[PDB]
Amino acid sequence: KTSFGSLKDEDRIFTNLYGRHDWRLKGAQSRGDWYKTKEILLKGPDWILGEVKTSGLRGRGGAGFPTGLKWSFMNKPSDGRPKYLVVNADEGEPGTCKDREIIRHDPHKLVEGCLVGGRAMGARAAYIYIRGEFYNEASNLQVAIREAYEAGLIGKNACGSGYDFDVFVVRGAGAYICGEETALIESIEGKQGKPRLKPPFPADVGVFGCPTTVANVETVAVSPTICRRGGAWFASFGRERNSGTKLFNISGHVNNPCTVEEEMSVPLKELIEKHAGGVTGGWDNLLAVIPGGSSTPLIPKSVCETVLMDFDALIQAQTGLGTAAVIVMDRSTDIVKAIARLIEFYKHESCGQCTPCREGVDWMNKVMARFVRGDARPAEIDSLWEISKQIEGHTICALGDGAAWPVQGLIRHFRPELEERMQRFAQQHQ
Amino acid sequence: SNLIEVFVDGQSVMVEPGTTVLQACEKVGMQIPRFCYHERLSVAGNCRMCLVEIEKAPKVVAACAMPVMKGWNILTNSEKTKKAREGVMEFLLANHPLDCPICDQGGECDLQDQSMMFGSDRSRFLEGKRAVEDKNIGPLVKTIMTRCIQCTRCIRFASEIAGVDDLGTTGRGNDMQVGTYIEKMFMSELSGNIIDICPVGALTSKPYAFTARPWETRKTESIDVMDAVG
Amino acid sequence: PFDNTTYKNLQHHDYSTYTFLDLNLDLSKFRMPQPSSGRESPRH
Amino acid sequence: ALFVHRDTPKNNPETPFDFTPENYKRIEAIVKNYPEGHKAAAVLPVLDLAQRQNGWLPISAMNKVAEILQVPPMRVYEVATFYTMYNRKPVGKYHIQVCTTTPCMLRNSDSILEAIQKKLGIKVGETTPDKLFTLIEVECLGACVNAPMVQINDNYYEDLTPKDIEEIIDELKAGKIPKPGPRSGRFSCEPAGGLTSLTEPPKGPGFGVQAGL
Ligand SMILES: NC(=O)C1=CN([C@@H]2O[C@H](COP(=O)(O)OP(=O)(O)OC[C@H]3O[C@@H](n4cnc5c(N)ncnc54)[C@H](O)[C@@H]3O)[C@@H](O)[C@H]2O)C=CC1
Ligand SMILES: Cc1cc2nc3c(=O)[nH]c(=O)nc-3n(C[C@H](O)[C@H](O)[C@H](O)COP(=O)(O)O)c2cc1C
Ligand code: SF4
Ligand code: SF4
Ligand code: SF4
Ligand code: FES
Ligand code: FES
Ligand SMILES: [K+]
Repeated sequence: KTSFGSLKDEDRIFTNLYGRHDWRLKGAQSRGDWYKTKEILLKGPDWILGEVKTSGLRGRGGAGFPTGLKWSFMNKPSDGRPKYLVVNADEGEPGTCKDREIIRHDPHKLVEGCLVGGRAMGARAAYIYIRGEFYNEASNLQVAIREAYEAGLIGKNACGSGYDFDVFVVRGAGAYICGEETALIESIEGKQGKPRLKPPFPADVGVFGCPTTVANVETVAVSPTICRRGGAWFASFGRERNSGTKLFNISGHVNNPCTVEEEMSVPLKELIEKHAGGVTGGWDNLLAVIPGGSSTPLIPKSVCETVLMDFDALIQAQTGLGTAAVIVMDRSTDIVKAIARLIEFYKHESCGQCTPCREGVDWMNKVMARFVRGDARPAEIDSLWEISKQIEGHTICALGDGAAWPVQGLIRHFRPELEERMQRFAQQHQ
Repeated sequence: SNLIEVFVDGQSVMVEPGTTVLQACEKVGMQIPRFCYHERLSVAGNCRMCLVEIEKAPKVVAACAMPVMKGWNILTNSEKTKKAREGVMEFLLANHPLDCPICDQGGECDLQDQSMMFGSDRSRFLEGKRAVEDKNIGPLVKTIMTRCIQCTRCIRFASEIAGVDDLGTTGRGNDMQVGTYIEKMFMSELSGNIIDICPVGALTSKPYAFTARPWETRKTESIDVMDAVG
Repeated sequence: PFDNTTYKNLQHHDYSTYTFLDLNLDLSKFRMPQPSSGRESPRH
Repeated sequence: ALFVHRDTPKNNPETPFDFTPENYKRIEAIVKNYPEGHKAAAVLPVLDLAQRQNGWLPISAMNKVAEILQVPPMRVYEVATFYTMYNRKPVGKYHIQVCTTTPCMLRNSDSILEAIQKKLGIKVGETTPDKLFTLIEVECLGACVNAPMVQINDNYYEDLTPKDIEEIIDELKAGKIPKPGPRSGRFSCEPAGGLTSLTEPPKGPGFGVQAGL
């Protein structure tokens, strides 16, 4: 199979994504949820891990780490401490709104994924860390958890399998840095949401010092479907090491901004022109696309023609898949102002613990503000490139890389526009 | 023996398990620069000055917190270690105030010394610096928080040794500040050691203020007789 | 009857300020006892 | 926007504050959600509950949280100052937050911001003289495909136009709470031009199950 896309409705994991059916237990149970869960819980942890790692599922958070190895890191005998599965439902990355849909419309899929994942690695409980702004989504999740508890699906003797498992929901307080896994762990513990240093990895020391595995909502909600349908069915879609389906949020200067599930190796042009109704003013009006939210470098129109939205082909286009959040900017957009707003967002959302991000991101914010005004010189463009290279790779967490990358992409693909801006400011203001 | 073998600049050294990169480099006489690491405090790892390069590894690691495994080669004077040191020094000196003649840490400042030794020689900062509101924590310690580098030795000392838990960090991003958030006097029996462990002139001795300079003082090693500890 | 022309997530229009908290308080009976670290607090 | 506290008659440590008994039971449930020996992990939800009861956080809820959780007050001060959802100043009854991040900026959110500004007669960061509205500008809120959008307290108002946000403000001034949803033709996140996916009925239980399970 060389061409990918045009996924049928029978192969979609996230049915009732748009909320057109019942989100409660009665409607979810008629859609295949909570079916034969006792069999998966009784087939052992290693069988679940083998089913996960045969499908080749990679982490949907944005790092793209393989899920089977990451989950099997906690398949070790316990030393008296409990083990915890922690679900990252923060979703603070701009352009990304898939986890809100998953929580709001399919909560029982998330609960079943929590139970199956906790059985796969011997977790004592589950801690769902939802965004603090998602009050209604958190209340819907609490209602569904109550319905699952009252039906005997979780709790003491969960699903009649002899396994004890609790699901908890913890609400955040409005911090984008708390989406980082170690910062999430620190925020659950009642501290400031500042990330830790690795090693120790969360499988060794995590929440409360216990072994902990932090997993995304999307990579958890698909696990019962993986164990039920099979790993080969999930691996039948996408390329090598890019298996399965993916939720895309198409937004920006597009006709129909929407969230839609699609095959992993779908072309970007086909995805945009099919699901979102095309960009405004036709395909020739496209100017730039950010494929993975604000943490990924942007690509111009000449690259989006022949690119595929998986991990490897987007890596080879010197960008990343990210969270599969496609932000589209047409020719009526100031690209410098958009990237400056992104850097301003990164300056506002930065924990300030470690030196290079804390100083340098504000430095880049000031430099890009002067770039938007045009009050600079090309020597400052090369200086900003060097500063971005100095920030990246020298920080505790990956927010510094996520703030360095968009500037590098903007410089690399739109240096003539910036130079024209500063030269017209110099010739107008003097 | 449980000792493992590592290499510092190609020189073999036997280290105990649990040893950090910094202590292994200290075992052969190399002192990696630090701003937040203290040997009598917990490891924070936020100043990022100790970023050293391990060979056959495409990422610099924080030497104050990274444990060494066997077969590792540490390059303390390679090109990218020096590049990381220069970048971190530039970021530290980006927002620092130009207060060296009017500051008591001059001549004994760690920031001055390992900016001269490991940093660059000029500034590319073409913006305006920040200013932080000063605080009052007692008649003993003079506080000028514009000079603070957010090294968080304050909180680690006051929580792990003095056991007071009055100092902390309030804010986020570049607006993050070190303080008590209220008009509280940090009055303990071990308060001047926060003057001692501050690497910059942010916390100074108020009785000693504006009196001498460190290069002109003659040092005599003696014994305290104020109590029976000796 | 298959209906996909209506929005079935209309329950959140009647949620109050305390709904999450009373949901947690009612859920508190089903939950299992928590593990203990042996001391009241790390500062103890 | 100051991260230091100065004593005022309105905000002093002697300002009266205490939880209601039902809130004490809720605090007990929150504490029971956590392992023993780690009672300090409940600093965030109890502080949020105090803000929900009071509407803002003076320095009497912080000390009360430190007292009922046996944690130092400095840690509660750090928690309150780090996160942006906690209000250390008294905001109005309706706290309007307008997202101006780039995916919302591309869909003309500044038009919504100036519409609110000329409807209320204030600017960003200010409060109406009758203490009913507060207008601030925030980062992304996880509704980027429904841009432009605002958040009023717990509710999300999405796909807004200047006329729609003016209608929301006028209805809020009358005392009636609007429906927290997109004001366009779509319901939650579907494409406006019909359903391009999930148009079939779901297959149901036992569909595609592998053998041996
Ligand atoms: N989803 C979102 O909202 C956002 C996603 N991102 C993306 O997230 C990524 C950065 O996130 P991180 O988790 O910090 O980076 P990633 O490099 O570290 O790590 C992913 C996971 O693999 C584990 N891991 C990796 N190597 C390991 C090893 N040798 N031993 C044990 N565990 C190991 C880590 O513990 C972590 O849980 C980037 O790709 C960025 O684009 C960035 C911003 C927002
Ligand atoms: C600044 C920052 C913010 C992040 N925010 C989120 C987030 O909101 N949701 C998420 O799932 N992962 C987020 N991540 C990625 C996590 O660190 C981690 O990779 C993820 O929670 C779990 O990865 P997985 O997809 O393999 O399970 C963030 C990372 C960083 C550096
Ligand atoms: S890179 Fe920024 S957000 Fe991440 S740990 Fe450092 S200061 Fe915090
Ligand atoms: S603390 Fe050091 S670098 Fe800063 S003003 Fe004083 S002597 Fe100069
Ligand atoms: S005042 Fe000094 S010791 Fe305290 S955090 Fe700042 S630099 Fe470190
Ligand atoms: S000495 Fe290691 S990061 Fe500061
Ligand atoms: S960018 Fe505005 S909700 Fe995400
Ligand atoms: K000092």
